[PDB]
Amino acid sequence: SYSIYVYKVLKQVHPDTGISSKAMGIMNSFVNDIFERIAGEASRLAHYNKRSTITSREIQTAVRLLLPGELAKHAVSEGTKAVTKYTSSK
Amino acid sequence: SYSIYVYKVLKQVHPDTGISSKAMGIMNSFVNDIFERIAGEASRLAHYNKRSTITSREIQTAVRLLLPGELAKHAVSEGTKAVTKYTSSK
Amino acid sequence: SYSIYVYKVLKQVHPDTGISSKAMGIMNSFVNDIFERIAGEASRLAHYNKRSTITSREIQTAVRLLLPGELAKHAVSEGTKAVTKYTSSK
Amino acid sequence: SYSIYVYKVLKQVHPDTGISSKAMGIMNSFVNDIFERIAGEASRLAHYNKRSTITSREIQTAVRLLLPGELAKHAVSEGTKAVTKYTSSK
Amino acid sequence: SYSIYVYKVLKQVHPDTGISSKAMGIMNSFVNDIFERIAGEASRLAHYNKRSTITSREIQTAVRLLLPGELAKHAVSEGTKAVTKYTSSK
Amino acid sequence: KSRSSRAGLQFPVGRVHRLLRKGNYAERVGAGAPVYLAAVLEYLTAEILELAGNAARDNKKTRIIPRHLQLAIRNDEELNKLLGKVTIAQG
Amino acid sequence: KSRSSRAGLQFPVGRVHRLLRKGNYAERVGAGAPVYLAAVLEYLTAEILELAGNAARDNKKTRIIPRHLQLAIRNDEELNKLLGKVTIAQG
Amino acid sequence: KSRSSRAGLQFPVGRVHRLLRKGNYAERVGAGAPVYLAAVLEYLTAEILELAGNAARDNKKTRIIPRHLQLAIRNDEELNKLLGKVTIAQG
Amino acid sequence: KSRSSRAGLQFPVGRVHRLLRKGNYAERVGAGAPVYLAAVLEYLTAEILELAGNAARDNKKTRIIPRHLQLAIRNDEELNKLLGKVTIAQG
Amino acid sequence: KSRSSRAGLQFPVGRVHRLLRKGNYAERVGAGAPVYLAAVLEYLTAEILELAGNAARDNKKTRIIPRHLQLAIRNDEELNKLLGKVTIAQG
Repeated sequence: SYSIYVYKVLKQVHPDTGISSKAMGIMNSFVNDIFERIAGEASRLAHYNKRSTITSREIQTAVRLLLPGELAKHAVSEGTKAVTKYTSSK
Repeated sequence: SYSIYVYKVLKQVHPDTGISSKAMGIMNSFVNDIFERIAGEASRLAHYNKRSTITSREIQTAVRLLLPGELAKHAVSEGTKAVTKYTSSK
Repeated sequence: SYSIYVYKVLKQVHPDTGISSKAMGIMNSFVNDIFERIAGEASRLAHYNKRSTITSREIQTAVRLLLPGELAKHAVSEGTKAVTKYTSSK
Repeated sequence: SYSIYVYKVLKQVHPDTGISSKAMGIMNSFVNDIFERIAGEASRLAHYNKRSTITSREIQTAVRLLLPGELAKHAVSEGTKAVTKYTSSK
Repeated sequence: SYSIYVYKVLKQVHPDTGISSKAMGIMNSFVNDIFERIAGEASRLAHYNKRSTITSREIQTAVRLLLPGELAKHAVSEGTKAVTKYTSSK
Repeated sequence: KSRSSRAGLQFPVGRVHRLLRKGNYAERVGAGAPVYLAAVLEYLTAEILELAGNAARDNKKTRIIPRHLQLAIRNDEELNKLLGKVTIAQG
Repeated sequence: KSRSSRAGLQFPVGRVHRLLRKGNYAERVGAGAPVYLAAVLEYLTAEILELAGNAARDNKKTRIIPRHLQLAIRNDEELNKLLGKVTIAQG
Repeated sequence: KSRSSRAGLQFPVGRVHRLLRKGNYAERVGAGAPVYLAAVLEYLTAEILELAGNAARDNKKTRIIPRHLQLAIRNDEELNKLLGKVTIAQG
Repeated sequence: KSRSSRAGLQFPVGRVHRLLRKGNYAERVGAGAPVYLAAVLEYLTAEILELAGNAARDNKKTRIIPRHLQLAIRNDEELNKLLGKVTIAQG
Repeated sequence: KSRSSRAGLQFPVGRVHRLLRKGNYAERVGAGAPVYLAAVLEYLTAEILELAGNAARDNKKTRIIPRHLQLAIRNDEELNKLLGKVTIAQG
C-alpha cells in the first residue's frame, strides 16, 4: 500500500540496504497507524474549535500533541517546509 | 500434551531449528496458561452479560482484554480468519 | 554451612562447573536468607490462625506469599512431591 | 553556529577523533537548547527577586536548578573558575 | 587526598590493575561524599537523642540508614570487626 | 474431515473444545469458540517460537533451550507484558 | 505536475488527500493538510528506516528484517515512546 | 535411614528441623515442615545455581564466581524480584 | 585582548553576551553572566563530546556520528536526565 | 603504634578523626567513631574498586578509568542506589 514510497524513501536513506516483505508489512502498519492517529487528533481539534475544515494548522498542532519532544520539532519543520514549497511552487 | 502441535508449529516457522524437552515443558506451560486466562475472561464476560453459552464473540473480547496492543490485533485477525474458514469450510 | 549440599546440588545440575569459595559464601547467605524469610512468614501465619504448631501447610502458604509468580508454583510442587515421598517412604 | 567552538573543544578532548556534519548539527542543537534553558531560568529567578539585571549569581542558581546532581557541581566550579579568571584577568 | 589509601586498597584487591589519575579523582569524590553523608546522619541522630557526642553506635545506625540492603550488613560487620580489634588491640 | 484441518490449523480444535466444556467455564460452548481459541493459541505459539528460534541461531545453536524462550519473551516489549509475572524455569 | 513533486515529497500527497476526506474526519479538508501530513509521514518513515538500516548493517545483513525495526525503535528513546504500545510482529 | 534420602533430597532435613525449633519460630513444628522447607531451599538453590552455571560457561570459565550469581539473578526477571533488595558481594 | 581568552575559554563569551540581551531575557545583563554561561556551555559540550568520542572508538570509527552522541547520552545516567525529553536525530 | 594498624585498616583513622571534630558535626566524638567510619569507607572503596577492576579486565585494559567505575557502579544493583544521584565525570 505504501511499499512503493517506503522503498523510495529507503533508497534515499540507505541506497544499498534492502527490506524484507515481512518488514515492509510492519512499515505499512506504521504508516497507517500514525496517519490514523494524527488525523484523529486533527479532527478532534477542529470540532473543539467549531471549525468544519481540517487546516494544515490542525495537522501541526496534532503533530505537536502526539509526537515526542524533539521528534515533533522536525516533523513540524519538515511539514512547514513541505507545505510552503507546494503553496509557492504553484 | 501440546508437544505434537508446538513441534508441528515449530517446523512451520523454523524448519531446521529443534527444541529441548525442557523448553518444550515451558511451551506447554505457556499454552495451558493463556488458555486458562482467555477462557477465564470469556467465561466472566458471559456471566456479566447473562448468557449461558461461550460464543466466539467472547473469546474475541477476552483476547482484546488480555493481550497487549498490537499482539491482540493479530490474534483477532487469525481467529476470525480461522473461524470463518471452518464455518464456510463445512 | 551449606557448602556440602550446595556443592552436591551443583554437580547434580552442572557436573563439570565448579564454584568459588567467595561465590559459595554468597550461596550460603542466600540459603539462610530465604530460610529466615519463609520461616518468618510461616510463623506469622501460625500466630494469626492461633495455631501453636508450624505445619507444612504453613511453609506452603508462606512460599506462595514470598515467592514470585511461577517460581512459587514449582517450589510448592517440589515441596509437596518431597513431603509426600517422605511420609509414604516410611 | 557553534561548529567552530565545538570542534575546538573536540580536538581539546579527543585530538584525533573527528565529528560528522550531521552529528555537528546535533551538538549545535544541544548548545542552543541548554542555553535557552539556563537563560530562561536565570531570567525567571531575576523577576522573582525583582532584579532588573541577570547577574552571574542567577546563571549559577539556574545551573543548580536545571542540571543533575554532580554534573551541576562541576558546571558551577567551571563557571566560577572561569568568571574569576576573567574578572581578575583584566 | 585519599589517593594513597585508595591505591593501597586497590593493590590489596587487584595487585596488578592500575588506576588513572582522573579515575582517582572520582574515587576521592566518592570517599568524601559518603563520609559527608554518614557523618551528617550520625550528627543528626545524636541531636535527636540529645547526646553531645557522636558514638560509634551513631556511625552504625547512620550506616544502616544510608546504605542499601545487604551492602549495609557488611559495612556494619566490617566496622564492628574493626572497632573491636582497635579497642582490644590496645 | 478434521476440524483442525477444516479451520486450517495445527492446534487441536477438538481438544480445545473438550477443555472448554469439561472446565465448567460455560453451560454450553458454541461451535466457533474452540476454533477461535485454538487459533489464537497457535498464533501466540508461533510468535514466541519464532523469536525464540531467532535467539537460538543468534548465539550459535540449533536446539531452542529455555534461555532462548526467556531472551525472546523479555526482548519483545509486547510479549514481556503478557508474560510479565511468569517465571521461565532455567530461563 | 505532481502534487507530491511540487511539495518535494515521496509520499503520495493525493492519496493522503483522499484518505482525509473518505475517512469522514472532516467536513472539508484544506489544500495544505495532506501535504503537511504526507510530509510528516515521510519524515517518520525515513527516521525509523534509517535507524533500522543501521541495525541491519551492525549485525551483518543487507536486508532489513522486523528485528531491525524493533531493535531500532526500542533503542531510540524518543521513537520508543511513540510506538510504546505497539507490537512488532517478529520483532 | 536418612530423612534427607527418604524425602529424596540433598539439603539436610534434620538440620532444617533443628533450625525451625531452635529459632523459636514455633511452639512445636510438625514432621513435614522441615522436609517441605528443605525441599524449597534445594529447589531455589538448584535454580539460581543453574542459571549461574550457564553464565559461567557463556563467558569462558568453569568456576562460578559471584559475577555469575549476579548476572544470573538479575537477568531472570522472577529471581530479580525475590532478591530485589539483596546485594551480591563482588557481584 | 579577547574576552574568551581572558576567561580561558573556547566558547564565544561575546556571542553569549549578545544572545543574553537580544533575547529580552533581562533588562541589563551583568559582565560575568555570559562568561559563566559560556563556561558551562563549553563544559557540558566537552563532557558529552568526550563520552561520545569514547563510544566512537569502542565501535571501530574515528568520526563521531549521532549514534555515538546517543549511546553516550543514554549510557551516562546523569546526562540521560538532562536530555531526557530530547530526541537525537539518527541517534 | 598506628591507630590505622591497631584497627587493621588502610584508611587513616586519625584523619577521619580530625574531620569528625573539625566538621563541627559533634560536640565531642568518641574513640571508636573514626575507626568504625574509616572501616566503612575502606570497605565501600574496596567494593567498588573490585567491581571496577573487573570491568577493566573484561574490556582489555590494566588501568581503571572512570568508564569502569561507571559501568561497575551502574551494574551492581545495590551500588547503583547508593550513587543514584551521582554523576561520574567521563563515566
